Amino acid sequence: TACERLHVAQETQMQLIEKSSDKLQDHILYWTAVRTENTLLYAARKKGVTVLGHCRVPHSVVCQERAKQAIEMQLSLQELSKTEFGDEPWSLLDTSWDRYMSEPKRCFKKGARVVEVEFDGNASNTNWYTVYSNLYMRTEDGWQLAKAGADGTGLYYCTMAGAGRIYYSRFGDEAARFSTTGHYSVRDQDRVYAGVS
Repeated sequence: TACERLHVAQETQMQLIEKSSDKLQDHILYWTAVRTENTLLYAARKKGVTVLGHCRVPHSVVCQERAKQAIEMQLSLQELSKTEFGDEPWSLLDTSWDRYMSEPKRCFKKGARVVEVEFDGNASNTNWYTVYSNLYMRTEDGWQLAKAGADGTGLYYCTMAGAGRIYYSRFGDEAARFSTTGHYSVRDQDRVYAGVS
């Protein structure tokens, strides 16, 4: 049974990845499959199984972490499907671990654009940051929408829990990291901001 189920997990993944679904149901299924695969492989290592089928089994610490990662993704998305946002189009990329974990950590986000920070006046010292216009956050009152954006101070987001912008990344601090003057300017699209840490 362990092998059969393992194949089902792996087959579900490879197949879904080729689909590129809009349905959130499918992305829950994807992570369920990853969770299954890695848990089974974890259990196999803890019995001293080094090869299953004719496939080396990854070290338990690798299986465990991927299982943990898939667990969080799965339940998070299962919680999401139960809200108003669960009806929207959701992609594999919107549903990626890398998306979830990028800035700000541990929330879902879609609607991307790039922001260009230039330091010191040097065109050569230009960084690109990704703002996501929509953020989907787990809070004590459950999941709810937040809207992010950029300004001369940093990248921020706006929830209706407080009349204010909550910055998660500050350009002045980036200017400290990467610049030699403190001076930076911030191109959005048709907007340039300028600041000094």
